[PDB]
Amino acid sequence: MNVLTTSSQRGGKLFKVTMTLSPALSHHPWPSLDTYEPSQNSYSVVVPLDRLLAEMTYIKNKGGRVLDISPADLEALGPPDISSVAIPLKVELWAKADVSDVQAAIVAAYKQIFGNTYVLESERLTSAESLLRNGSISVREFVRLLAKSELYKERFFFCTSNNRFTELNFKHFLGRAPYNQSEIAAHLDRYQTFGYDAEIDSYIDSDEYIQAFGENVVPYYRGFKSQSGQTVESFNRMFKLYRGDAGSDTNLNLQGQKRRVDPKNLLRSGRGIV
Amino acid sequence: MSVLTGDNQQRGSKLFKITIALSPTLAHHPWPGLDTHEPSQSSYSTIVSLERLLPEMTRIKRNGGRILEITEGE
Amino acid sequence: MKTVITEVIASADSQGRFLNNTELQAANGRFQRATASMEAARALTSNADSLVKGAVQEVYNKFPYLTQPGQMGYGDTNQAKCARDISHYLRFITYSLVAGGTGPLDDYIVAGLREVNRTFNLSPSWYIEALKHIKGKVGSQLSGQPLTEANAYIDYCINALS
Amino acid sequence: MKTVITEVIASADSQGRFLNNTELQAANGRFQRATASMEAARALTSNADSLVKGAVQEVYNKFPYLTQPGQMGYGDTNQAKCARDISHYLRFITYSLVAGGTGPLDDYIVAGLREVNRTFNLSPSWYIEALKHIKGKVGSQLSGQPLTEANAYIDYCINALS
Amino acid sequence: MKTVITEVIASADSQGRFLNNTELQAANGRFQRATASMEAARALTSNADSLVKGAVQEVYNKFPYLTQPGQMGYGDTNQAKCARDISHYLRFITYSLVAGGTGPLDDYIVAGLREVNRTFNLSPSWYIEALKHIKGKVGSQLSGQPLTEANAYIDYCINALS
Amino acid sequence: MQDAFTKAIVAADLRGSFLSEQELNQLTNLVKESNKRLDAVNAITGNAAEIISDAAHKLFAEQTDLIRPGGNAYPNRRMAACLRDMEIILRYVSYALLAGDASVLEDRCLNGLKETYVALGTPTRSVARAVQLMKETAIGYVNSPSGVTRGDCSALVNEAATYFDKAAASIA
Amino acid sequence: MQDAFTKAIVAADLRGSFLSEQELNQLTNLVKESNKRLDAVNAITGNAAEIISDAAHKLFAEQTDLIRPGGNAYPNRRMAACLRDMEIILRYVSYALLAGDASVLEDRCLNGLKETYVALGTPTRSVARAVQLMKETAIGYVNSPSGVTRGDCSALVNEAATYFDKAAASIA
Amino acid sequence: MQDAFTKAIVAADLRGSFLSEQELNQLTNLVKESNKRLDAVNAITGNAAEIISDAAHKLFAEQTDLIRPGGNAYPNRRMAACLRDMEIILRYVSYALLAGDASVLEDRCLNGLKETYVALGTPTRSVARAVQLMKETAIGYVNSPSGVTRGDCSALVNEAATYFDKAAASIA
Amino acid sequence: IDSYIDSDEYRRVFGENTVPYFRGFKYQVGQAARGFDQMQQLFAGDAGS
Amino acid sequence: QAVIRAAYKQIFGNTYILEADRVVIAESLLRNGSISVREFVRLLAKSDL
Ligand SMILES: CCC1=C(C)/C(=C/C2=NC(=C\c3[nH]c(/C=C4\NC(=O)[C@H](C)[C@H]4CC)c(C)c3CCC(=O)O)/C(CCC(=O)O)=C2C)NC1=O
Ligand SMILES: CCC1=C(C)/C(=C/C2=NC(=C\c3[nH]c(/C=C4\NC(=O)[C@H](C)[C@H]4CC)c(C)c3CCC(=O)O)/C(CCC(=O)O)=C2C)NC1=O
Ligand SMILES: CCC1=C(C)/C(=C/C2=NC(=C\c3[nH]c(/C=C4\NC(=O)[C@H](C)[C@H]4CC)c(C)c3CCC(=O)O)/C(CCC(=O)O)=C2C)NC1=O
Ligand SMILES: CCC1=C(C)/C(=C/C2=NC(=C\c3[nH]c(/C=C4\NC(=O)[C@H](C)[C@H]4CC)c(C)c3CCC(=O)O)/C(CCC(=O)O)=C2C)NC1=O
Ligand SMILES: CCC1=C(C)/C(=C/C2=NC(=C\c3[nH]c(/C=C4\NC(=O)[C@H](C)[C@H]4CC)c(C)c3CCC(=O)O)/C(CCC(=O)O)=C2C)NC1=O
Ligand SMILES: CCC1=C(C)/C(=C/C2=NC(=C\c3[nH]c(/C=C4\NC(=O)[C@H](C)[C@H]4CC)c(C)c3CCC(=O)O)/C(CCC(=O)O)=C2C)NC1=O
Ligand SMILES: CCC1=C(C)/C(=C/C2=NC(=C\c3[nH]c(/C=C4\NC(=O)[C@H](C)[C@H]4CC)c(C)c3CCC(=O)O)/C(CCC(=O)O)=C2C)NC1=O
Ligand SMILES: CCC1=C(C)/C(=C/C2=NC(=C\c3[nH]c(/C=C4\NC(=O)[C@H](C)[C@H]4CC)c(C)c3CCC(=O)O)/C(CCC(=O)O)=C2C)NC1=O
Ligand SMILES: CCC1=C(C)/C(=C/C2=NC(=C\c3[nH]c(/C=C4\NC(=O)[C@H](C)[C@H]4CC)c(C)c3CCC(=O)O)/C(CCC(=O)O)=C2C)NC1=O
Ligand SMILES: CCC1=C(C)/C(=C/C2=NC(=C\c3[nH]c(/C=C4\NC(=O)[C@H](C)[C@H]4CC)c(C)c3CCC(=O)O)/C(CCC(=O)O)=C2C)NC1=O
Ligand SMILES: CCC1=C(C)/C(=C/C2=NC(=C\c3[nH]c(/C=C4\NC(=O)[C@H](C)[C@H]4CC)c(C)c3CCC(=O)O)/C(CCC(=O)O)=C2C)NC1=O
Ligand SMILES: CCC1=C(C)/C(=C/C2=NC(=C\c3[nH]c(/C=C4\NC(=O)[C@H](C)[C@H]4CC)c(C)c3CCC(=O)O)/C(CCC(=O)O)=C2C)NC1=O
Ligand SMILES: CCC1=C(C)/C(=C/C2=NC(=C\c3[nH]c(/C=C4\NC(=O)[C@H](C)[C@H]4CC)c(C)c3CCC(=O)O)/C(CCC(=O)O)=C2C)NC1=O
Repeated sequence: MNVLTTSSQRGGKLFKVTMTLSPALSHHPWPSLDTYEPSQNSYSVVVPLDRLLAEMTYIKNKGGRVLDISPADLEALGPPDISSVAIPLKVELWAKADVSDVQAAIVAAYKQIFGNTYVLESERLTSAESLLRNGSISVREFVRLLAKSELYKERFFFCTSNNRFTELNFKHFLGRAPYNQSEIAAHLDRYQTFGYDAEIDSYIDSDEYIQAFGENVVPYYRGFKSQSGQTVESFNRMFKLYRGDAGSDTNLNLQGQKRRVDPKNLLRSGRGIV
Repeated sequence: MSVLTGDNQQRGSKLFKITIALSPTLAHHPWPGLDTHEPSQSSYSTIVSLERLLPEMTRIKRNGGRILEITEGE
Repeated sequence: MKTVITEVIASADSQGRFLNNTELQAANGRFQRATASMEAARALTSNADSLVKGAVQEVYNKFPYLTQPGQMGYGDTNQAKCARDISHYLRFITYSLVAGGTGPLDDYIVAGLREVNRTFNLSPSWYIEALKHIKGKVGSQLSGQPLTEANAYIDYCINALS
Repeated sequence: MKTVITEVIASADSQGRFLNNTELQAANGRFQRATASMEAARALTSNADSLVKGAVQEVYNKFPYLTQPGQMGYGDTNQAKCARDISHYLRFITYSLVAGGTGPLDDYIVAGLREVNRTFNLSPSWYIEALKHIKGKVGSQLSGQPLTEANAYIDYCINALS
Repeated sequence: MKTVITEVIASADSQGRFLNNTELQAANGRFQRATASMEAARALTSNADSLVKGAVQEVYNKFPYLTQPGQMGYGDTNQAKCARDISHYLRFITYSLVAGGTGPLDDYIVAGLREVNRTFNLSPSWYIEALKHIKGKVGSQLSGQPLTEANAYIDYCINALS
Repeated sequence: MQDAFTKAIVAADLRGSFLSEQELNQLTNLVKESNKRLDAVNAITGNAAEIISDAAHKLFAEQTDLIRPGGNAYPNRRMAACLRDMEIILRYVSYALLAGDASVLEDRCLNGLKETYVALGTPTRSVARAVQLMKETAIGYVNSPSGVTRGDCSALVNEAATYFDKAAASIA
Repeated sequence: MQDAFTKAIVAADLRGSFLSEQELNQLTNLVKESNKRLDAVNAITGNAAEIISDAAHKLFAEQTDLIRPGGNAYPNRRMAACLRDMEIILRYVSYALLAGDASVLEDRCLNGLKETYVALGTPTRSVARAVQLMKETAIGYVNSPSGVTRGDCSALVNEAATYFDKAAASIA
Repeated sequence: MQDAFTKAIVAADLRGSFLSEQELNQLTNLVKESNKRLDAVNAITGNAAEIISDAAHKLFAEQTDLIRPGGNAYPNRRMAACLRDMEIILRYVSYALLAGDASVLEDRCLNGLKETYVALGTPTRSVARAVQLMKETAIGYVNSPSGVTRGDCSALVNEAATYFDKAAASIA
Repeated sequence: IDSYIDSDEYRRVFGENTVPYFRGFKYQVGQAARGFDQMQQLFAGDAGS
Repeated sequence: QAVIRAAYKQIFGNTYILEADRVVIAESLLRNGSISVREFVRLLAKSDL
């Protein structure tokens, strides 16, 4: 039932389903009380298209809750290829820029900071780019400017929860997944009492940020490689965070901007207080 | 020119132009060799808002570069 | 979608803050302004048919050559897709009027405009001239603050195309 | 300094954009609202003297112990600096009323408030109680939208202190 | 300025690395290909002007309304600035030929092209048609790898304008 | 983000149509009641702290387990997080109330929230209750304020309730 | 950032005073003329592209050296930068005009600008002239628009001019 | 990233061996046909815009639903996204064609792409078709260009097709 | 065939993890009286197949 | 093995299922764990044997 092979038999579109079952579907044949196996708390099964409506109806009745439906063939092509991003290409802006040296930087900051969503030409931050070109600001300075912009506020903040925002923030600004439940919490409390702007500053003035990017380096991916003071399970979070080269942050998804890192998963790396 | 243009998108209130002798506080080249920064970044003029003035200075000194000047931005 | 209401809410949210007197004053502007906006909207709505045919023709009268064979104002399909496109613009103008902001125009016509027009060999000049004409005729369907509103949004499209 | 006008301009600038109908609608709110705001401002302005003495006393009546020997409501200098401080609050309330936003309050009283109060052993409770009292009396100096405005800003200070 | 030489050096520098056999092999390509490039360059150099007058006229012959009064192919100054502009393009094509890359085109004509053309009401179609014509005639001035080079860069400009 | 007008516009566009005279007048009515709406949003803003505080006092009065060791509003750090969440939800409910549409609430607050709490071990039923108490008090304030012109705000009180009820349902 | 009210407030505060009846009525008058002000800002927004374009055509008509090789508006990259700066300055002038105060213009645009241009080799006198041309055309539009109620806008036309003149003076 | 040589090398290394005389001459042949390969890549680069444009015109000629409201290439924003994706895929196909290996196409473009589109609601069958049209026109250009020496490019036309066909298969 | 497996009676008793077994010889709630003798014809004894 | 040996006897009516005819894929899925006993059955019932 778990992770599948194949798609169809006569022909179908197999969908794999996931639920949470009562002892009504599955119980042991024991002398007392009806219980399902504790590890099949959420169970998944792959069903071809016709049997599918009948299965969902049954599951819902006897008590289960469907958690997901997704085609099997989507889910057979693995996990993302990460070769492009295991070790990236760094882009850095020099002291006397060359006229297109600076062109390189802007295109990359865009891609990285905005998480590969398209920024259309009406959309670009032109006045701010003027500034970088003249040297009035530096690459880190410019990077902070994009984050406080409406375009950044609008595709990533306004329409999703704070859990999601912060998780995106780590990906964009720091290039790495969020290590702890404390990190999520520490941030949510800051936004709540100092506002959005103070909270944005907190990733860009951090010691972690400063070491790796310094000030003239565009933030680049770095979570597919071992880092310091990183729990070990933050390397699996990175797969959940980045879905491949053609994937992007996208707020235009049918289901909306949502999570990607399970809250349960974060707790595995440690729980304390505050 | 780092001759600040406008308010340099800092918004806020007053603008202070602060110059520091930064070491590799910032700007270590991504290169394999020894955490240097370009030679012409010995003094780093930078314009910050009054609200962000104190935090920045604290992390400049904390990372070792020393402030060399300070003037109100205008 | 940019409206006075969404803008003030966005600005509050991003500072983690309840709406305050600054933001509610702003909203009152949008609500006080609705009457003029919505009068413009109703007039543009019922005249749509003729506003569109008027502007379509004016594109051919100002660019005579478009209607010769081998050209992009020739044959049923080009001339059909043109009427449609001006109709899209008037539609979003009415939406922007009703919505209290440029959002509908920004999201459905401005975002991507040039890339599309450039791939399809569509000159902005036509569209500006369609809109200049629509602006001429809307001078006598409306007046006062409804006209100012209609104008605001027509001009907004013309600047988007220059 | 946060006003409806500065907010919409900030939002335009940051997108490299001329002010559009969304932003001008917003501004109209602030201008339409000025009459009620400024009536509240004039009433709070001329009653300032007594509003301040009323609230100062109420801090001592609600915290009786403050007025003995060895306490922070004792001696000319404490009681003087108190009147002054409430006067600062009423002053910025009138400014926020006149300005069309919380800016004056945010920049001159809210930014830094807790750090200062904590270093100087000033309890917010006093200040909340000063403001609760000022709110009680302003119930009969104003009514309608001027009262709502006065309230908006008094309450804004009370939330800043909680 | 993008050439094979600058590209390999840029790639070495950015990895903090001496030039190695990969990078020197690359450079040999650029040097081996100089003869064909520079033959194209000399032929395009000596047979030059008439290409501009030919293309300028063709813009008016294809867009007749152009050479009529009130239009942008009328009067000495428009027609003068046109010849000049095509001459700029051919000039940068020769530079790109001689330089071993698109750099001169990227830095002096492509960067900013659309913004400029849009502010000044210059249609890319003219320029594409100027270049399509130049491409037709360069078919009989060159052949083999010099023609391929000339073509590479003419086509590069046409794609920059679409 | 949507407001009540923007919602109309999206549905119209999906038909390929200018707004129906039906939809036009529904929106004319929203403009008609907008002063009342502003007072209703103002009622919440002007008493935000007390609404949260009073909800809180009462939540822990009922559920004294949350403030024992082992409980999800113990020690100070957790209580501050719980007080903060009460504020966040009250905030997005007020935004929805200015907007005439729940979307900002659903998209930037409620989406994923239940699964967050379950991951954290935060008892969702207690959070739902804290939201029910905020509703009671918030509406209290919407209905009985300082020198507002007398009239009928029940339509708006209902709509505010559905935003509180959305949040509760979404979380429990 | 300041607007005309905020400016009043800052000066009052430096006295330790509630606003003078003097200052109150100066601000009452600004509210009195605010519809005209909105039309004036709208005049600029509604013709921004043409104002820049027309200023531009005329700047290069006068100074044909800028568009020769060696000139600061040559090649396309530099012309686009020059067109962009014309827009930036027109933009901050319109902001000042909505605000009734020059500060946003001086603080975000004019501060350091001259020294930038000198560092770049950009001829400041030509930039000053481009600003003078934008002024002529912008005011043209403020004075002769689409079906605005007839009245006297000279006070506002002056004030707009001083913002254009500030920029010119600051840059030349 | 792999090219056709790099691929050989990886397979050799997995044997622990110097390249087989078999593999050596396969690669000698790739060098033999490399001028043709350069012309083939050049054919695509030199007509990229038209290849995308012509594919596009034809895609929407066939599928007039995409350009209706409700359709995935409506309004301008979505059409621009669709036009861009056409360019992105044509770009990675040209890279594969210079390389003599599909890997850059599969790793940087095709990996995850189908699941992206399904998440977005983008009709994959329409995207597959747009890719089939790009193939027709691209190969058209590879086969009939400006004064290239006459010879047989069918081997390269096939290989280009398989890259177009990989993309189509991967997406549909 | 689907109907037997996918039915209330089969599912209620054999769950998703038990394997089917003879229950004809014991009273099952709801069976008709003749279930018992009828089952004997069907069953031939352990060798019987 | 218990489930698999058992299932066959129970569902094939105790007819000798010889080594040459096991349904090779029914069981594979059951071991790799994708399917239940209940869908293991539904896959034997529609088999040729
Ligand atoms: C593999 C062997 C195996 C284990 C270990 C097992 C655990 C298990 N415990 C369950 C429920 C349960 N378990 C408990 C246990 C407790 N409640 C408390 O408050 C106490 C802290 C604790 C007793 C010490 C309760 C109350 C439920 C029912 C939960 C509910 O339905 O609300 C269920 C859900 C199915 C059912 O209710 O029968 C499973 C699968 N199932 C298994 O097959
Ligand atoms: C705060 C708002 C703001 C302003 C005002 C601003 C001005 C500004 N203008 C610049 C360049 C420029 N500005 C111009 C302008 C002109 N050239 C001429 O010949 C004319 C006289 C004039 C047009 C009227 C040109 C040509 C450059 C490019 C100079 C170069 O790179 O060689 C630069 C360098 C960075 C860049 O090229 O993007 C800045 C910072 N930047 C800003 O962020
Ligand atoms: C999008 C807006 C937004 C919401 C709604 C939000 C909820 C949220 N609540 C959290 C924690 C929390 N939430 C609570 C809330 C409660 N505890 C109780 O017992 C009560 C039932 C309830 C208060 C009524 C507590 C105690 C925690 C801390 C859990 C822990 O760390 O152990 C966290 C983890 C991060 C952190 O602790 O800062 C998130 C993301 N975050 C957001 O950004
Ligand atoms: C753009 C390319 C580039 C250059 C050229 C460069 C030079 C450079 N040399 C430096 C230090 C240094 N350079 C030397 C070099 C010498 N000491 C001697 O006695 C000899 C005379 C000489 C060797 C021949 C030493 C000893 C230091 C360290 C000084 C110190 O920290 O005390 C530093 C300070 C940052 C650091 O220590 O990493 C820079 C930026 N940095 C660059 O990024
Ligand atoms: C490295 C450790 C460190 C120090 C020492 C530091 C000092 C410092 N004090 C500042 C401001 C300040 N400092 C004071 C201090 C005083 N005002 C008075 O009248 C008194 C005489 C005096 C208190 C005894 C005031 C009032 C300001 C704000 C000035 C303003 O914004 O107008 C600022 C500007 C940034 C900000 O306001 O946060 C810095 C950087 N910053 C640091 O990071
Ligand atoms: C939601 C907002 C929206 C807009 C504004 C829009 C414009 C638009 N116009 C198009 C085509 C077109 N547009 C025209 C326009 C004209 N032809 C003439 O006779 C006149 C000269 C002119 C009208 C003034 C023509 C002829 C085409 C067909 C282009 C082609 O496919 O060759 C297309 C290509 C898809 C298609 O063929 O329909 C788009 C996307 N699409 C949108 O979704
Ligand atoms: C270094 C590379 C470079 C290029 C390519 C360039 C193009 C360019 N063409 C311009 C104008 C122009 N371009 C033309 C073009 C034409 N008129 C016709 O008769 C034909 C239709 C067409 C030729 C095909 C016209 C008429 C103008 C005058 C536009 C105006 O000012 O109204 C201008 C405005 C400044 C000026 O008036 O000279 C630029 C910058 N400038 C550069 O620096
Ligand atoms: C600063 C932002 C802003 C606010 C807050 C605002 C409020 C406002 N509320 C009003 C009316 C009112 N407001 C209410 C509200 C209520 N009636 C009740 O009995 C309930 C307790 C309460 C329910 C919410 C009623 C009944 C009216 C009179 C009817 C109406 O005008 O719709 C009016 C019309 C003038 C008047 O009759 O007083 C204004 C201007 N205007 C603004 O620009
Ligand atoms: C959407 C933002 C917004 C705008 C733009 C706005 C404009 C606006 N302009 C007005 C008046 C006016 N506007 C002008 C403006 C002018 N008179 C001239 O002759 C000059 C050409 C021009 C100089 C700027 C004049 C003279 C009046 C009438 C007098 C007055 O009401 O002050 C009025 C009062 C109603 C009327 O008399 O028409 C409004 C509402 N209101 C708004 O809410
Ligand atoms: C690695 C290289 C790469 C690829 C291939 C890529 C695909 C890609 N296409 C996207 C959207 C899109 N793609 C299309 C494409 C189409 N619409 C149609 O109806 C047609 C069938 C088709 C054009 C042929 C559309 C319309 C969207 C926008 C969907 C939306 O936001 O609603 C998005 C979401 C982000 C965004 O909108 O910018 C990604 C990541 N992104 C990448 O980085
Ligand atoms: C700047 C990068 C670069 C390119 C593009 C390049 C092309 C190039 N193509 C060549 C040959 C050729 N190219 C083709 C190509 C074709 N024949 C056809 O009929 C088809 C339409 C087309 C299929 C792709 C053929 C048939 C030859 C002659 C045979 C050969 O040399 O392999 C030659 C050998 C000289 C010659 O015979 O002309 C060169 C140098 N060299 C380079 O350095
Ligand atoms: C359709 C409803 C229904 C009925 C009526 C029913 C009767 C029934 N009674 C049975 C056994 C039995 N019935 C009895 C009953 C008795 N023993 C005595 O001495 C008394 C005279 C009498 C009680 C009054 C006993 C002792 C057995 C077990 C016989 C054995 O296994 O040795 C069995 C064999 C299966 C089993 O043991 O569960 C059936 C099917 N089953 C059904 O499904
Ligand atoms: C409970 C344990 C058990 C036994 C004992 C058993 C016997 C048994 N033997 C069978 C067949 C058979 N048995 C034989 C045996 C023989 N043929 C000869 O000529 C010899 C005399 C003899 C071997 C010594 C043959 C040939 C068949 C197949 C008959 C046929 O299909 O034509 C069958 C029919 C099902 C099948 O073919 O698998 C059963 C049930 N089944 C069981 O489950």
